[PDB]
Amino acid sequence: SLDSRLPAFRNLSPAARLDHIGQLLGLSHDDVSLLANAGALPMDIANGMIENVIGTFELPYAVASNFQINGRDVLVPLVVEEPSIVAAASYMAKLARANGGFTTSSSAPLMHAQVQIVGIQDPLNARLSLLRRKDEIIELANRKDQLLNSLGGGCRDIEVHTFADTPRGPMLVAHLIVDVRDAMGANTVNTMAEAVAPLMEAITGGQVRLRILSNLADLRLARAQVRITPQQLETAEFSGEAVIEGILDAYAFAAVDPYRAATHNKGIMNGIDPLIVATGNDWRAVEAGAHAYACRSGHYGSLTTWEKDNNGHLVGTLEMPMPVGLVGGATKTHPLAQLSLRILGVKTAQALAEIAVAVGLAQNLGAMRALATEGIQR
Amino acid sequence: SLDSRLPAFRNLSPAARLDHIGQLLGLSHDDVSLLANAGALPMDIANGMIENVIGTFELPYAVASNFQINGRDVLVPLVVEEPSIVAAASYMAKLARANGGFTTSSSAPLMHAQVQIVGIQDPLNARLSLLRRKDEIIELANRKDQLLNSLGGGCRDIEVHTFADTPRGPMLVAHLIVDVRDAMGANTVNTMAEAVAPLMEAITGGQVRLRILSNLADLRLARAQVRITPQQLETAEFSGEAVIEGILDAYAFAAVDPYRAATHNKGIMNGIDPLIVATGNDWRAVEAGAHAYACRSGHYGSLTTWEKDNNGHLVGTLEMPMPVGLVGGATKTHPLAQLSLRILGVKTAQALAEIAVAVGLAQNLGAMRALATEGIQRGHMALHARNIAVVAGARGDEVDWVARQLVEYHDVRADRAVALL
Ligand SMILES: CC(C)(COP(=O)(O)OP(=O)(O)OC[C@H]1O[C@@H](n2cnc3c(N)ncnc32)[C@H](O)[C@@H]1OP(=O)(O)O)[C@@H](O)C(=O)NCCC(=O)NCCS
Ligand SMILES: NC(=O)c1ccc[n+]([C@@H]2O[C@H](COP(=O)([O-])OP(=O)(O)OC[C@H]3O[C@@H](n4cnc5c(N)ncnc54)[C@H](O)[C@@H]3O)[C@@H](O)[C@H]2O)c1
Ligand SMILES: C[C@@](O)(CCO)CC(=O)[O-]
Ligand SMILES: C[C@@](O)(CCO)CC(=O)[O-]
Repeated sequence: SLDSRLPAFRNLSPAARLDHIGQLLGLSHDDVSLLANAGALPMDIANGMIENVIGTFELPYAVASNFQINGRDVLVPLVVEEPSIVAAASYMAKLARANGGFTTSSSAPLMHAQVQIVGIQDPLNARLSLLRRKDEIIELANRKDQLLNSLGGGCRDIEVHTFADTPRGPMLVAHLIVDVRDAMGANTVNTMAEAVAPLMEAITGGQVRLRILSNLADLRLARAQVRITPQQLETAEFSGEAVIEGILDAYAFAAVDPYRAATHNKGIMNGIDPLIVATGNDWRAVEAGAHAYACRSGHYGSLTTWEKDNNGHLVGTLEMPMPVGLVGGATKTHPLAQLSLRILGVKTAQALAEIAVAVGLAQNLGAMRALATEGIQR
Repeated sequence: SLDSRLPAFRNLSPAARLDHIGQLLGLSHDDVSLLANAGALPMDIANGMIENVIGTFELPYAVASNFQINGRDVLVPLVVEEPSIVAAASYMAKLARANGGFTTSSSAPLMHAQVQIVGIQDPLNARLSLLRRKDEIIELANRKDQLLNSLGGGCRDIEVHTFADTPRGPMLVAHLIVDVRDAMGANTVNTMAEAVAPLMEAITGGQVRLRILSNLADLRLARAQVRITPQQLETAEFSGEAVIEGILDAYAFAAVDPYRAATHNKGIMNGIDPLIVATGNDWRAVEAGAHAYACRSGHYGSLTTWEKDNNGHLVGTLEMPMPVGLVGGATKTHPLAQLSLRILGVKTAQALAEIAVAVGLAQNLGAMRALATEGIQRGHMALHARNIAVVAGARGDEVDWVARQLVEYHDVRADRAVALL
């Protein structure tokens, strides 16, 4: 029943904003006081989180309004230093509301862990010997996380890739494919990969080197859609139809020119990374998966798509890797990460991922709209 | 001058760490007070930085030790949530010190402003019309920012690219090449792009669309070098020669497989982004420039290089775009961004950019050395043992006792903190 529209929110005091947020969600007094006074992350907690700590560092904590995800209103916390991001997110979310809001979907929460093996005289043969015994390897990985498996996750499969031409000789690389449920999953699959490497070595006869997740998490994709009508985009100087054509022009620019794509995709992360930070997740992992995926073709291109549908409406998509957690890393440890998660209402990590790509799509739309409607000076 | 070794820093309390830092830099009591107390970012400043603000959000603020840049010791502040990063960077700086530390340099701080032109049937011809009048275009860009020119910057050149066959028809893109001095550059070059847009329209007869910086800042490069000897890399299990070979195996793996390079480059930005955050700079811009640069060849690869020199020593490089500012929005506004700059001692944006690539190179070395020896999990999971305790159902204050036990048994897993609980 949540209403995320938040009229005049942009003009209230932070206290009145905090007040209003707590009314809508039924936030407890303990929850509200986490943001009412500075220092919600005690030094006892901060000193255990990273090394050589001498203090804490604040960034603003904001809430984007209007977002609606498969028909459900959602409030979006965001932590960033740069102006205009929150406004643009909120305004595009407001336009998206009229045409159904954002529509999202996602894959299962699957992470790859790589096991690199050098020194094999017959790596292509060894690959088949490895695959043939994958159940044994899968069983071995799952012994190290009885908890994960009890919750419906765990190692599901193995794939093997080979690299014949390398300055350091031929390389075999096994991928454990692991359902990590509500975790982002890095430590989980790293333990699994370290655990299975000796059996793998025994089968293939090489020497194991790296045992490590891949951040190109292309089995953990999240998807968002948005639709905008010409009427919604009409400005003083341009018809709504001309604005749509200009947005498509800017999109094709990003699609052919990496100099533009880098900036175009930067605007997307302007919307995603602040949500990642606000929920205590690793934003370097999200950035690396985002940009590596944008050039999987060998050409660094745009993560979003923008089209005109058969009705003349502007339709955008965002599909990308989105590894995030509700548990693990620092997401349980930072009190405000827990509060961010309560504000969002998410019950699985994949639901958080779908919100992330919705916000990234909205940020890109706001960026391109502003750039396309800016008249030429004279 | 300054000594960045910080003996026993890892085991001092945050307050005693801060006192030692204060002593070393001659910080004032007011300066030290900004980290000895919560809320250095006042709400009225936070509320004016971004929209819909309802509070602030803290991340830990740390200092990495041992770093040395071109013979000078430097203290490096870092803001991040993930354990092991700061320790690995300090460790690798420690090793680098024995062989001269990090050697760095950087190019002039040049950014591209893009001006996209559509609506012409002759973009190839129009490109030559622009190049013919480039001095008139550069001169008009430079009256728009006369202060910047007195500071030693400004528009130096233009280049012009064509994409004559795109789905939306032909398309011409002019790049202004702008020296932005000590700014990241976005607003400087964006203004200049707007200024030249009607003149380019008149020259080409097309319609200008986007006027915007590029974050693929490949004319704003920073460079770091490091050297490590085999004796420094020996462990009880492994010869230092074997570790160096294992590191080269790891590097060749990143060079051929994008599934590996993504993670490899991620480990570099574990080092760089927290320094960007600590100085109030835009970390999305640095990430976009970094990863897009890693694919410029048409294959997504490693930002660092690792080799064995003729003495058998491990030598590493990092050259990448590094657009950062000492001025510009959050950097002057956030009191702790100003303190970070004071701790760093940097006098130009390029000095800061060179520290960033030194840290990123050190970070990448730290991950690879762990990966090529005992595995990432041993040292990292030990420092992660409190989060594993909290996750497995501790929190409260039994966090210290089960995290202690997890580290004694060298088995930091949720399964183990559960059964210990
Ligand atoms: C984490 C790691 C530093 C543990 O150190 P170790 O192997 O047990 O070695 P040592 O205890 O001898 O420490 C050597 C140096 O590392 C640094 N260091 C190690 N642990 C540290 C800690 N808790 N805090 C601060 N600095 C630390 C120090 O500079 C130390 O020097 P010192 O002898 O003056 O104290 C090491 O395993 C590593 O570098 N792992 C890679 C971690 C990584 O890459 N993380 C990215 C995120 S996974
Ligand atoms: N290159 C990288 O991205 C990289 C590499 C190494 C480490 N890391 C770090 O790893 C950390 C995240 O690792 P993680 O996600 O495995 O967290 P974690 O290791 O802290 O916790 C994962 C464990 O939580 C348990 N768990 C409890 N409830 C669960 C639930 N509902 N769903 C799934 N698991 C549950 C599981 O037993 C799991 O093994 C981040 O701090 C990240 O920065 C990242
Ligand atoms: C405006 C933009 O550069 C974000 C600025 O931080 C994104 C874009 O150009 O698409
Ligand atoms: C350890 C690493 O994954 C960073 C962890 O955040 C980097 C790497 O694999 O090189």
